[PDB]
Amino acid sequence: QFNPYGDNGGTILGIAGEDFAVLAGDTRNITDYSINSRYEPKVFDCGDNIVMSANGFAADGDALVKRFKNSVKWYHFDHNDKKLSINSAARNIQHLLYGKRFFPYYVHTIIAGLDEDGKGAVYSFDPVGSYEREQCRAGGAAASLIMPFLDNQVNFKNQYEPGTNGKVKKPLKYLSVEEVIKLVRDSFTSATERHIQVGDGLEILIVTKDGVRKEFYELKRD
Amino acid sequence: GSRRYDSRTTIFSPEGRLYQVEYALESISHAGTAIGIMASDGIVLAAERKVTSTLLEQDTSTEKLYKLNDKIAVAVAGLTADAEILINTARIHAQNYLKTYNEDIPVEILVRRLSDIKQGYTQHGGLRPFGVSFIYAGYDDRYGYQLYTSNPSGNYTGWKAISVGANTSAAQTLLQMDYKDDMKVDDAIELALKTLSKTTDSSALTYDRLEFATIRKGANDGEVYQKIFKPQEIKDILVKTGIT
Amino acid sequence: SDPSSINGGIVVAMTGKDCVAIACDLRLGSQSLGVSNKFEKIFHYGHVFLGITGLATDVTTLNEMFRYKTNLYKLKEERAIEPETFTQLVSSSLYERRFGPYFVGPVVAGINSKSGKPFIAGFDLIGCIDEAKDFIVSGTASDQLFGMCESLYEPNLEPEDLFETISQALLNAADRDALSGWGAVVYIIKKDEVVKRYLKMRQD
Amino acid sequence: NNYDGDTVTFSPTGRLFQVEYALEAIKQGSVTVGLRSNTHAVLVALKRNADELSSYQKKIIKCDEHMGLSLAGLAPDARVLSNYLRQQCNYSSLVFNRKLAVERAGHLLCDKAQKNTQSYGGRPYGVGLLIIGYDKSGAHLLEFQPSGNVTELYGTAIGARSQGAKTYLERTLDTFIKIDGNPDELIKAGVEAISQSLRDESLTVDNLSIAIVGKDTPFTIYDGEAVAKYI
Amino acid sequence: TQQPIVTGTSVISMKYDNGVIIAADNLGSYGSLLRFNGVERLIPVGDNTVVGISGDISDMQHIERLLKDLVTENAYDNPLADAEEALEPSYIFEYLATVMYQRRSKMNPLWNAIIVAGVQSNGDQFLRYVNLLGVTYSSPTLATGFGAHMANPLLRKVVDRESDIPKTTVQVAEEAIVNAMRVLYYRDARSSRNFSLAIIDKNTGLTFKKNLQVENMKWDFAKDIKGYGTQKI
Amino acid sequence: GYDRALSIFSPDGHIFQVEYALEAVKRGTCAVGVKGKNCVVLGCERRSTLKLQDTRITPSKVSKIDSHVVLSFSGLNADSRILIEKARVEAQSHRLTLEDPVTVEYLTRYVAGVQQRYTQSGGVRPFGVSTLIAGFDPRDDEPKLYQTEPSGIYSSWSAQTIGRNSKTVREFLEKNYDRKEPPATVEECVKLTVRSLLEVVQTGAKNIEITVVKPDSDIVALSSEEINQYVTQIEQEKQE
Amino acid sequence: DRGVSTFSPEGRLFQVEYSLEAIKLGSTAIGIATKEGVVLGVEKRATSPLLESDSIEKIVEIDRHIGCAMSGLTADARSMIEHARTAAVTHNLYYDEDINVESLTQSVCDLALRFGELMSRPFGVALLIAGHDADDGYQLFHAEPSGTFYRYNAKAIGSGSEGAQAELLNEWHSSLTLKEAELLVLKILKQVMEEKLDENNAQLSCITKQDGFKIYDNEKTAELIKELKEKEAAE
Amino acid sequence: MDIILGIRVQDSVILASSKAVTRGISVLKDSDDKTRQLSPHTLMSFAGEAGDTVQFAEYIQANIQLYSIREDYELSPQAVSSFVRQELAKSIRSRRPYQVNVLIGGYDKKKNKPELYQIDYLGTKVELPYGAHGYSGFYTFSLLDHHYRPDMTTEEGLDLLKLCVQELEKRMPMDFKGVIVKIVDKDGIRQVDDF
Amino acid sequence: TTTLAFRFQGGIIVAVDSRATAGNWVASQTVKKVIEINPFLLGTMAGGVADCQFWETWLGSQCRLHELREKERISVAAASKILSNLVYQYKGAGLSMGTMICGYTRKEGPTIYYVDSDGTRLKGDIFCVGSGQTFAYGVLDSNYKWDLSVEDALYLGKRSILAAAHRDAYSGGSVNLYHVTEDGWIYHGNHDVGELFWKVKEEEGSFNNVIG
Ligand SMILES: *[B]([O])([O])[C]([C][C]([C])[C])[N]C(=O)[C]([C]C1=[C][C]=[C][C]=[C]1)[N]C(=O)C1=[C]N=[C][C]=N1
Repeated sequence: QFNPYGDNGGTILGIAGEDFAVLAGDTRNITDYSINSRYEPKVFDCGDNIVMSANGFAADGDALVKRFKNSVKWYHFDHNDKKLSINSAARNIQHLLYGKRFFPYYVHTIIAGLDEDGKGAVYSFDPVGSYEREQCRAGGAAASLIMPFLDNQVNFKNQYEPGTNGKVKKPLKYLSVEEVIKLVRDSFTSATERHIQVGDGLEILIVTKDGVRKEFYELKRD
Repeated sequence: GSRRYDSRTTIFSPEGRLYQVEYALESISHAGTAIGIMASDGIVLAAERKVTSTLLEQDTSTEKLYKLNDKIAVAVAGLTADAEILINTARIHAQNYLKTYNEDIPVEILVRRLSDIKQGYTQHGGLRPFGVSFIYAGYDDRYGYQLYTSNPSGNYTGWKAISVGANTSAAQTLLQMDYKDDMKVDDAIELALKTLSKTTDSSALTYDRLEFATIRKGANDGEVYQKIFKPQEIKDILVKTGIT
Repeated sequence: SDPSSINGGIVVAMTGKDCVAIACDLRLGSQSLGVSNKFEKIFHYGHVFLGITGLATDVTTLNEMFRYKTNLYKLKEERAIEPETFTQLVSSSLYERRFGPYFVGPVVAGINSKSGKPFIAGFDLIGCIDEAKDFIVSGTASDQLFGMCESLYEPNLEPEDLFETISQALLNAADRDALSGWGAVVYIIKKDEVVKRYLKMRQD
Repeated sequence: NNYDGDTVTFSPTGRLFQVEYALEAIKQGSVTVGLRSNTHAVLVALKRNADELSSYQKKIIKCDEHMGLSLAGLAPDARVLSNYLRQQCNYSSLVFNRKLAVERAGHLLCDKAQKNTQSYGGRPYGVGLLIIGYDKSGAHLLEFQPSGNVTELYGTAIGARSQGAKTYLERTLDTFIKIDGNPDELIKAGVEAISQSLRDESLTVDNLSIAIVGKDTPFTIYDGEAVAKYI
Repeated sequence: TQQPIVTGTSVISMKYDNGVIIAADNLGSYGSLLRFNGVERLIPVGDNTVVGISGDISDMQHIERLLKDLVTENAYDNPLADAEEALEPSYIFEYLATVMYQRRSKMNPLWNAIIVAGVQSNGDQFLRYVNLLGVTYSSPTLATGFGAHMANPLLRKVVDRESDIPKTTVQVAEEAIVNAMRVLYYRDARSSRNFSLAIIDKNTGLTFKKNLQVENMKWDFAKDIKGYGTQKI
Repeated sequence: GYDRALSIFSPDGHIFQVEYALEAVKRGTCAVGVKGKNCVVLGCERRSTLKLQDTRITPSKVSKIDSHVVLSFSGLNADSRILIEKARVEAQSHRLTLEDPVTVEYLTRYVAGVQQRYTQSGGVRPFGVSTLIAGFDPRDDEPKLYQTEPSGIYSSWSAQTIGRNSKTVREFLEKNYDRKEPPATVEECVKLTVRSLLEVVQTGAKNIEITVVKPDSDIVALSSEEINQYVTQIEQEKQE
Repeated sequence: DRGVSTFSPEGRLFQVEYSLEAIKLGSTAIGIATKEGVVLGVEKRATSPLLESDSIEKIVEIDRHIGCAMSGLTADARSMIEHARTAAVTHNLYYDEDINVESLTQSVCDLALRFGELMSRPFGVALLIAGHDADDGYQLFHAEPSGTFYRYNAKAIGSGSEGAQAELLNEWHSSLTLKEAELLVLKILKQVMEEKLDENNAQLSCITKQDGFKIYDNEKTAELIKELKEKEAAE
Repeated sequence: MDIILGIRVQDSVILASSKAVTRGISVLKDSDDKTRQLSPHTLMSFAGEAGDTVQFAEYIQANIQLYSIREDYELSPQAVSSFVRQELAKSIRSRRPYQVNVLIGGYDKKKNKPELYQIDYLGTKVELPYGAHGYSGFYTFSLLDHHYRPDMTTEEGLDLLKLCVQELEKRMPMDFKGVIVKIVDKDGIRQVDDF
Repeated sequence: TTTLAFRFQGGIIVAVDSRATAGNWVASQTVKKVIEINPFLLGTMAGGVADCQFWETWLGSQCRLHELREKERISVAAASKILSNLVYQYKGAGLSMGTMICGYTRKEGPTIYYVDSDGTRLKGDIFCVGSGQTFAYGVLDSNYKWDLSVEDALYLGKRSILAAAHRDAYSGGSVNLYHVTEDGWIYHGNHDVGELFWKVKEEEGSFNNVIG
C-alpha cells in the first residue's frame, strides 16, 4: 500500500523578545537512518517582516510555505500594498491548514515577527490549523528536549529568590537579543547531543524594526 | 446567433397578458364541447367527438374521456397528444401519493399538481404551453364529489356545472338556467345530453358522436364506481332521454 | 446480520385440478424477539396473488411497488395483469437492483383468466424465475417445506383436498423453524371464487 | 449597420463592427504613454477625475515584480485582463520557477481576447493596455488591442490625443533609447512626451502617474508628491 | 496506488569546481529477474541538463515523454529558445517536482526517485532531488536507493561541504563517481556492470558517455576463502 | 437550458417586463389591507361574472403561510401559488433552523427577494403578482402589514390596497384612516375594510371576502351572513 | 433583438448606459467626508401618506466601520448588500482584521459586469459607500453598475444630483467639522427635494472611528433641522 | 437513547419515554423529552444514535407541519406513519442511514379510534395494541400479553404502564432516570406531570 | 480537558482549564479554551483543538451576519443550532468536539446548550465536558444552588476545575473564569494551578492528603 506521508526530521525554535523576535532551525534533512542534506534551509523570510517554518514532512512543509508566500503576494494586490500584520498572517495560515483537514499537511508550523505595537511575536500551529500566540515554542523532532529547558531559562519556572525559600519567585526580567541567541545556541547544542535527527548546522533568523538579519552556526555532524 | 429565431413564448404583452396562453385558449375554443355536471349522488361527464367517420372504430376509440385512477376521471378539450402527456403525469402523481401515504390522492391535490406544471411552461423554459383544458370529475372522503377545470395558464377553479371547448358561452347559459342544487345523477345525465344537443354544430346528436361517463356511489354499499359508457349504452340512454 | 433471516417467515404455493393454493405464516420478529403475529405476506393485484418472504421492510416496499405498477398497467392496458405477465414484471424489477438487491423471496400464484390454466412461480432475490408444475417454497424454513411438499404432494387434487395438503405442509414445516409460525393463512383460488382460511396452530 | 448586432457577424467587406466599437472606447479614454531604453522601461499616464471633489482614476496596475501595465478604456476590463496576467505570471513562477517573458505575456493576452470575438453571447474587451517589463532579454514595451493584436515597440501612446505623444517619440527615438543607467532622464523624456498630448490642462501633482521597471529596479508606481520632482 | 513492476536501481551524482557529474546503470529489473539489459536511465534535456531516474520504468518512460514535450512547448513562439529563453535545470526540476507532489496528492504516484543535474545560465552548479512523495532536497552529493547508503559516504570524502567544491577538479570528481559505481556492483543485487555517465561543465558543455563498464575489480582473494568456519579443504 | 434575457433595460431606463407585470396586477381583483390597534384585516374582491361556482372547493384568495401570517394577492392566480408555496416552505425552514417562527418583515423580505430574482435571471419572466402580507410577530402584539410588487421592492403600510380600481379605494383610505387613532376594535377595522371595498365592488353579496387576523395565531374567515350584516349596517347609516 | 452585452458605436455598453438612466429616476442620496467623520443622507420619498416611512430602508450597515446609501431600483441593492456584508465578515474571518473600505467597494463592483446570456441584466442602482480604516482614514466611494468606483470628498446621486453636486462644489473644504457636514447634507437635500424636508421623509447617518456606523434617530435629525432653519435666518 | 414504550387502549394512545441522556461514562441530563408533536392528534417518540434522532424527528415534524398548512387539514395517523416508514426505507440504502427507531401514537378523528405504529430504522412498520424498541420489549411484553385487554380505560393503561416501568427499574442494568408519559386522544396531546 | 458552565441567580459561570496534550506529552499549559464569540456569547472548547477553534470562530462570523441581516441579537438557541447543524453535515468524517454555547438574552434569559460532534444538542442548567468532567461534577452537584452570589459562584467554578486539574492527568495549567450577565460576559482572570492549589489548600483546609 502507498503511504503518502514521510518524516524528514529536523527541529525548530521561536523566541519572542521585547522589541525583536527570532526563529531558528537546524539545517539537517533526513529519511530513516540516512542524511539527505547537511544544509537544507528550513526557515524562510516570507516578506512583510514575517519569518516562517513548517517542520515535519518536508514536501508538505514546502507546499505550505509556498502557498503562504503566495498569499502575502495576493494580499498586496487585493488591498493596496497593505502590510500583512503577524496576527493576520496567523489567521490566514489557520485556513490554509484546516482547508486540508481530512488530508492534512503533516507539519508543525511556527511563524515569528513583530506585532503592530512593535513588540516581539511568535505564533505556533498544529497540523490541522489550530494556533496560539506564545512567548516561546520549540517544534519538531527534539521539541520534547528543548521546551522544558525554555520553561526554566526563559520563563524562570520553578526558580525562586535565595533566602526566601519558595516564597518569592524569580522576577521575569527581559532578555536581550544577545542573551536569547545564547539560549538558542545551547538549546540546539544539547538537542544535537541526544537526538540523532538534529545536527550539521544551525540557522537563526532575527527580526527587528530594521528588518530581517541572519546568523549561521556549525553543529556536530555525527 | 440563435436569438434571431426565438419567439419568446413566456412574455407579457403591454396590456399584461400572456400571448401564448391567450392563443392556446383560442385553439381550445374550436375543440369538441365537454360538459361536467355535479349532483348530490354522483357526477356526469359528457363530451362530443369531432366530426367522425362511419369507418372510425368507435368501441375501441378514446379521445375525450380518460381515467386517472379508480376515483378520478377527466374530460379533454384541445390537442389530444398534449393531453396524454399530462394525463400520464397525473396518473403517476396519484400513484406516488398512494405509495407515500397509503391513501388515495385527494382530488384538489392532483388538480393543483397538473395546474402547476402548466404554469411553469408560461413563466420559464421558453417552450410553448400545453394546448389543453381539462374537466376533472372526482371523489374523495373530504369534500365528496368534486368538479374542477384547468386551462393552459395553469389556473384552476371548482364548479357545480361547467363546460369547456366549443360554444361554452351558450352551453354555460343553458346549464345556469336548468341546474338545481338538489339534482340527482339521472337528471344530470339528461341535462348534459340536452345541453350538447342544443349547442352542437352537427345536424343531430347521435351515439357515434359522443363519449359519456358517470361517477356514482351507485356501487354496492359505501364505495364509488366509474362507468365509461359503451356505444350501445350511449344509444340506449339517448332513446331513454328522448333525443333519438 | 444476514438480512434474509432477521425477520423470518415462509410462503408455499401449490397447483391442483382447475385450482391453485398459496399460504404463508404470520410472524414478524427481530431475531429472537417475536414482534407481530398479524404480518401477512400474501398480497394480490386483481386475480394475481403474490407472496413475499425475507427482510420485512423490503416485503412492504415491493408490495407498494407492484401495486403502483399493476395499477398503471391496468389503466393503460384496460385489463387486469395475468400471472404469466406479472411473473416477468417481478423478474425485471428485481434484476434492475442487481448490485443492491431487495432481500426477498417472492412467490406468484394465480389462474389465467382466458385459458383457465393454473399457474405458480418462484424467484430468488435478484430475479431468476422458477416455474414449477407442482409447488413452490420460500423463506427461512424452505428446506422443511421442500421435504413436506415432495412427500405430501400429488397432482390433480380437488380444491378441498388441496387445502388439507398445503396446510399440513406449512404447519409442520413452520413448527421445525424458530423464526416462523405465530399463525398461518391459506388461500384457495378457483377461476371465479377465492376462499381465505386462517389456521389454528401452536403459538411458540 | 445590419452586421453590428453581435461579434459573431462579419460585414460584407469583412469587418467586425463590435470589435471596432470596442476599439472606439479606447480613443475616449485618457492618454497614456510608454517608452523604454536598454536598461529601463517607463509608463507615464494622465489620470482623469470625475470632478473637483472626486479622486483621479488610477491608470497603472502592477502584475509582478518585473511586469505591469497602464490602461485606457473600460477600467473593469483592465482589471479582468490584469488579473489574468497576475495568475499567468504566478503560474510560471510556482510551476517552473521562471519569471514569465513579456513577449509570452502578450501572446496569452492575445489569445484570451480572441475567444471573445468568435463566439456568440460574449463581447470583446473594451480596453487597451501598454505592458512594460524587464525579463531575461532586457527591457520590453507592448501594446495590446482588444481585437487581439499585440505589438512590441520602443515607445507608444494610446487614448485621446495620443497622436501628439506618438509623433514626439518618433522624433526622439534615437535619443531616449540611449538613456541607459539614468532613470530620471528617461522619465523626463516620458513626461515631455505626454505633454505633447495635453490641451487646456497641465500636469499637476495629483494628475500625473508614472511607473518604472529596470535592471535593478522592481516595478514601482509613483503618485502624489513623488512626481512633483518631474513637474 | 500501485506497485512498481520493471524497476531501475541507484542514480548517483556530485558537484565539482566547474560543474556537475551524474551516473546510473543500464538495468531494468523484474523483481529478482534481471530482465532488460539495455535501459538508458539518464535523459538529457537540451545541452545544460541531465535528468537521472530510478524506480518504475513505465513511469520513467512517461516522464521521458513529458520532458520531450516540455522542450517542444518551450520552442513555441520563442525566438530565444536556443539562447536567453532556453530551458534551465531549475525550470525542468521545479516542473517535475510539481508533478510528483500532485500525483502523490491524488494517491496515484509516479513510483520514482529523480535527480536533476545541470548548469545554470550564470555558470552556477545545479543539483537537486525529488521522489514519489514530492520530497525535495539539494546537497553537494546526491544519490538514490542503494547509492544513498553506499555512494554518498564515498563522495562526501571528496566534497564534505560547500567550500570543498572549488577545490574539486573534474578528474578527481569523475574518479570518485566511477569508483562508487564499482562498489555498487559488488554490493547491490539489482545492479549491472554496464552504466552511463554524464558531465555538465560550464566551459566544455555536456559530455554524455555511454556503454561504460566497471573495471579493476578485486576478486582474487576469493580463492583463499573456504567453508563457513571450521572447514579447511 | 433556456437562458434568454427577457427582463432588460430600455433607452429611457425602464424594464418593460417588470412594468407589464404591474399591468397584470392592475387587471387582478381588488385586495385591501387595514391594520387596527390590535388586529389586521384583509379584504378581497370576488368577481361575480362566475356563478355556478362551487365556493367550498374553489381556491380562496387569502392564504395562510403559517399559523400567524397570511398572504393575499392581486394579479395572475397561477403565479401566486408558486410564491405561496415557496413562502410556506421558508416558514417551516425558519422554524427548523432558528427555532422560532418568521417575523412578518422577514417573510415579506423573502417573498420580495424571490420576485426580484425573477427580474434579473435568464429565461424567466417576472411574477405578475403584488402581495399583501399581514400578521403578528411571535410574542408580539403590534400589528404588521407589508406590501410587495413584481420589481421586488417592499414596504410597511398603515393601510393599503392593490389590484383593479385600487386608486379609488386608496383615495378612500387616505381620507378615512387616521394614524393618531386607528380602528380600536375588530368591528371598527372590519367595517372600514368593507366600506373601502364597497366603493368598488358592485353587490355586497358573495363578492366580498373578509379575513381577520389577531395576535397569537388567531385567524378566522368571516362567512357570507356575517359580512352581509356589515353591508346592511353601512348602507342604512348612508341613507341620511 | 440584440445582445445584452452589446457595444454602441461610441464604445459604450447599451445596458450599462440604460441602467444609469434608471438611477437618475431614483431618490436623492448625498455623502460628505470630513476629518471628523463621513455623513450619509437620503430622501425617503414615500408614494403615499399611508405608507409607514420608517420601513423605507435606503441607508444600510455593511459592517461596524462601513455604511452604505442607495439610489435607483432599490430592490436590486439587496443582493449587493448581502455580498458586501459577506465579503466584510469573510475577510475578518480569514485575516482577523477590518477590511479596507476601498477593498470592500472593489468586491461589490466586481459583481456589476457579471451579466450576459450570471444574471440577465446590470444592476439598476448606484451606491454611496462610506467608511473608515487605519490606513486611508475616512473615505467615501461611489459605486456604479459600470463596475467603476470613484473616491469623493463629497458626492450626490439620484434625481437632484447635478444641482446638489454644484452646491457641494462651493461648500466643501478640508477643515469641515462633523456638525457642519450634517447641516450641509440637510441644507442640500432640502433644496433638491420635491416635498418639504422633515425628520419623516429624510434620513441622516454617519461613520466615526470611535462609535462606528450609526443611523440617526428621527428625534436627533429633527433638532438638526431646527438648528439649520435658525442659522439660515441669522443672515 | 434507551427505553421507549407505547400502548393503545379503548380511546387513547399512551407513550412513555426515558429521561436520561448518557454520553459514555456520565449522565449529562435527567429530564430529556424524547418526543415531537407532528400534528395536534399525532405524537412521535424516538430512540437511536445520538444526533440522528433529533435531526430525523424535527425533519419529519417540519414536513407534516408543512402539509398541514398547505392543505389546511390533518393527516391520519396511518398516512403519517406511511410517510415516516418511506423516509426510513429510503434512508436505509443511503450513504449514511438514519439510525433511528420510532413509535407513532395518534388518534384518528375520522374513525374515532386510537392508533399505535411501531417503525424501526430499516422502515419496518407494524400496527400494534402495544409496542417497544430496543431491550424494553424483552421485559415488558410478557406483562402486556397477560394484562392487556383491548377495552381498557386510560387510567387502567397508566397502571399497566407503571407495572412495566417498575419491572424495567428492577431488572435493567442501566439507570434511565424515569420516564416522561404523554397521552394522545380525541382532545389532543397532554403530558402526565407526575409519574 | 475540564470545562464547565452553570446557570444561577446572577447569570452564568463558565470555567475551563488550560492544558493541551499529545499522548503523554504536555503540548501547552496556556491554551484559551473559552472563545469570545461576541460581547454576549461564549463557547467552550473540548476534544480536537483545531476543530473547536476553527468552527467556533466561524460561528462568530455567522452570528455577526445574522444580526447584520435581522437588526437584532442572535438567540442562544439559534447560535447553538447553527453549530450543531454544521457538525451534523460532517458526521462520520471524524470531527471531535464537545462544546457549551453560553449566552444571555431578553427572551431566553441565561441559557446553556451542550453541542457535540455526534450531532447532540442539549439545553440544560449544568454541564461538564472533557476527560476530567466527572471530577468537576462531584464538586458542582454537592455545592450548587440557584441562590449563589456572583462571588461564591465564581469560586465554585474555580474550585471545580481545580479538583479536576489535580486528579485528571490531561487537565491543568491554569483556570480561566468568565461571568455572563445580560449586558455581556466579564473576564475574571487567569489563575495558575501551581499557585492556586497551595492557596486553596491552606485557606480551605482541603487536600489534607497532600503534604505542603
Ligand atoms: B482536552 O483534553 O479535551 C483538550 C481540549 C482542547 C480544545 C485543547 N484536548 C486535547 O488536549 C487534545 C487531546 C485530547 C486529550 C484528552 C481528550 C481528548 C483529546 N489535543 C489535541 O487535539 C491536540 C492536537 N494537536 C496538538 C496537541 N493536541
